[PDB]
Amino acid sequence: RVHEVIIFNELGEICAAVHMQKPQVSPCCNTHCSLRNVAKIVEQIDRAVYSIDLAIYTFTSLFLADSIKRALQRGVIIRIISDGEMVYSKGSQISMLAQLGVPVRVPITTNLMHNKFCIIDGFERVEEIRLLRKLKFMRPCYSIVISGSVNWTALGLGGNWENCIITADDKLTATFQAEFQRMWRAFAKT
Amino acid sequence: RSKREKASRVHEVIIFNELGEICAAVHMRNSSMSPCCNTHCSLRNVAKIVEQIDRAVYSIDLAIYTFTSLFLADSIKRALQRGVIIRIISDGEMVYSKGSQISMLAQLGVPVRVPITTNLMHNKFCIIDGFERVEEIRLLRKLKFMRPCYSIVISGSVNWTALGLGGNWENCIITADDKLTATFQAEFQRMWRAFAKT
Ligand SMILES: [Zn+2]
Ligand SMILES: [Zn+2]
Repeated sequence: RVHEVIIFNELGEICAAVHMQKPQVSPCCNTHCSLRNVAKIVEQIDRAVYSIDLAIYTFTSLFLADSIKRALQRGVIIRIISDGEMVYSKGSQISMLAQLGVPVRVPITTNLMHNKFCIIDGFERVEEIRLLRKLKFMRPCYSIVISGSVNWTALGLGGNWENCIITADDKLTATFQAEFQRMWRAFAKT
Repeated sequence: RSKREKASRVHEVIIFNELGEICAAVHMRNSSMSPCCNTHCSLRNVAKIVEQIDRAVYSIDLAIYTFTSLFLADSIKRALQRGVIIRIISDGEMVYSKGSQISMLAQLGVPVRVPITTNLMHNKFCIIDGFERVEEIRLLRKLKFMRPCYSIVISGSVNWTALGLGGNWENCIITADDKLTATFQAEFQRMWRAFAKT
């Protein structure tokens, strides 16, 4: 199953001349290709069956916003937790997603919501959806978490030294999903 | 049963949140004469991080955006005194900040490298006794063996901040997972060679 660290660094665009539903990333020889890194994140979103719970500090990426928009159109249930200062700042894709009907919650606080992760089809959350829809069987799926230092922004995805882990590890995915459920109930609706 | 032993090694997510200090009074009462029942105890979270640093045998390679915590800096100094080789990669701007402990550690002889760019060095990971690094040290010291050790990586959104700059929602993973520790150690090695002193 999936289990790798995505590394962003200064070599991320040395293959720019080659690259010159998104992104569409033609093959290159650059191990550190930033476009490939973004594509790997999008691919996990493209694979979401039932739920995506996203806790993020800043989110401006068109490619990533588009992948979430497609998940909505497939019937995936999306919830977003963010920082109240950034959540509707200029360029925030969270504004756009809220307009489409995605629920958003933020803490009332002077501190920063800097806990950045996305849990796809978390077991606990898929089970909750199963109950709320009164179903007995679900289509096959498995939990995936994406988490690390990176924000879904121009600098985060196309400039900074950053990393994120993508993993199906049962213990990690379960812990992140649990903290999302806890934050969801504790935070303020927008 | 050897594999069970490996599986019992650290592999968990440390989460800081708004409940990190709800147990403050419990600790104070303890102190007047610590354990508490708070799952989210910020003091326990910090202890768990320092526990890994205190176990370092040979190397600590730290790639960090901002480092203002005195408590964590002291754990690094203790490791230095045990003979651990410490290296620091940081952000080119934040390394100049007043609260930064990097300057202090530099004065103790810790080498520091930063990128020469505008963009942020926004990694926040620490590799302890990384296989590729400990083997490098063995070879450089022309030794035929090393003491027992195993790799641990600490990484996430957590910055090593002074209490006065804390209270955020943040996480970090602490794991001995072979694939994860190897990948982080490899990027540290690469950045070390790529970057510049001061
Ligand atoms: Zn490329
Ligand atoms: Zn406590």
